[PDB]
Amino acid sequence: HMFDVVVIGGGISGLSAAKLLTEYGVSVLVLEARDRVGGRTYTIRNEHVDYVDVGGAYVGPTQNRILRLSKELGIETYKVNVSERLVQYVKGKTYPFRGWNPIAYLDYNNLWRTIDNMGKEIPTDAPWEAQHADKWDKMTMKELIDKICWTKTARRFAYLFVNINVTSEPHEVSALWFLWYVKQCGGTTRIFSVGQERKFVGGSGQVSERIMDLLGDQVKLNHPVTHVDQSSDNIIIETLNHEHYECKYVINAIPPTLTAKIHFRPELPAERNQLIQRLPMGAVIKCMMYYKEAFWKKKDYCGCMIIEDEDAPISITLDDTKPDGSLPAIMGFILARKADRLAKLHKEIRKKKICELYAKVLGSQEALHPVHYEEKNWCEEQYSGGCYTAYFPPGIMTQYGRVIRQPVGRIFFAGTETATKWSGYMEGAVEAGERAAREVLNGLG
Ligand SMILES: *[C]C1=C([C])[C]=[C@@]23C(=[C]1)N([C][C]([O])[C]([O])[C]([O])[C]OP([O])(=O)OP([O])(=O)O[C][C]1O[C](N4[C]=NC5=C4N=[C]N=C5[N])[C]([O])[C]1[O])C1=NC(=O)[N]C(=O)C1=N2C3#C[C]N([C])[C][C][C]OC1=[C][C]=C(Cl)[C]=C1Cl
Repeated sequence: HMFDVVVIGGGISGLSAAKLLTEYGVSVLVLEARDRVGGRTYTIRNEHVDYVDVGGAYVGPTQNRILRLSKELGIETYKVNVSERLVQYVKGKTYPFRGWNPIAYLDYNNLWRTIDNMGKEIPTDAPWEAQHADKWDKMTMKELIDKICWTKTARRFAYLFVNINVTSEPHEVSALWFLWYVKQCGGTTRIFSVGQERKFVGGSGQVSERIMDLLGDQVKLNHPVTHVDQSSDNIIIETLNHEHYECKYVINAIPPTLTAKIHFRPELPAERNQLIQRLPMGAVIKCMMYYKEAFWKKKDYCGCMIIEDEDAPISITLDDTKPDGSLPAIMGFILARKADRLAKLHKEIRKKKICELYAKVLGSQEALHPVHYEEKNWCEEQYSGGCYTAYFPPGIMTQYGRVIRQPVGRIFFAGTETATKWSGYMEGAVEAGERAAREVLNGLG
């Protein structure tokens, strides 16, 4: 019942906070809505797959927080095999290699150059302060692309870059925000690696699980927080089943839209009440297709494909075979408006649709005979809102966004949507948690 801090939510962010706080001898309790920790990271384990991340999986270099943490937790990593030739799919046929129009590629990298130069103006700690904030916030990321790119290849190809990175549609997202977003990953280069990718040996879900190991029964599953009352020195916290917990500080560690569902006494300041209200989550279905053999490797196909076809389920693919070569698999995201559209469908109908995409992208009959299939659809995510992260619609960043990680009395704000480096990724979840934890620490001693 009685603790120094309560952490709302036990994804990587809430758990990171909790662990640091624990390192300093602070009494922490974690209330977590689900019957598992890990949130948007989730490793399904079953005899068909051994294990598989249906959520966040990939960590890059430069991402030292989650690397240091996982390493401490005793979790190894492995290099995602980007073995052979990448395949792009455009306008029916398919092309193997780099990106093939001159003037259009001169357009290509000019766009990524511009996006970065534009990045320079935007303070990562406060994008709302950018000299050109207003112009850029009013502006949709689609019009920006159009205003910059002279050709429709670049333009089209860019839309899909936006799709892949923020699971959303260009017309729906603030230019300011997107430009910030990329910048805060180290810019165009880093974010989307032409490209040392890694996954955790055994699942990214381990990061959370192992911290729950450290915390024991101070992590409470099936405890969705519904009220936070702050009005009297001791903070009373209520969960769905009308259990009560009291503590001296709170750390909100759940995404904006979800924070909005909690009842706050006193109310959150009007400004913030609006912000958290207006950042929608993105939309993805993550899909692992399993095959008896790694047939794509055999045709010198990497197994990673960038698909920019109108009516094709999957938009981007990666090989996902185990580090030793057992249980060959192809991981694909079906995302943004495609996710919304195909979410309706039965799992089995997606599986067939997907298989025949692969058949004709890979020109192989064996793509039609999967051995097993796993997917989580994150749109339909009650305790997540969606993946990978929250986006900013136009004008929102500057109307309310300033207040994005500011305390209210004794309530502090974590969650990857509040990081200033790799916001939206597992890395960002850590940065957030830890930052929030330290904030609480200063509010002590
Ligand atoms: C879902 C997802 C997917 C599908 C995918 C992915 C992802 C995801 N991602 C993202 C991540 O995951 C995120 O960011 C994170 O995780 C976040 O975290 P946090 O902050 O913590 O949050 P969460 O998890 O959610 O947690 C929370 C918690 O809480 C709870 N709750 C709620 N409510 C409540 C509660 N409690 C109490 N009470 C109440 N009230 C919940 O339940 C939870 O638990 C990712 N990430 C990373 O990092 N990585 C990755 O991968 C990922 N994934 C995405 C995608 C990405 N991309 C694409 C990029 C990368 C790259 O890729 C590539 C490259 C190259 C080529 Cl060629 C290809 C490709 Cl694909």
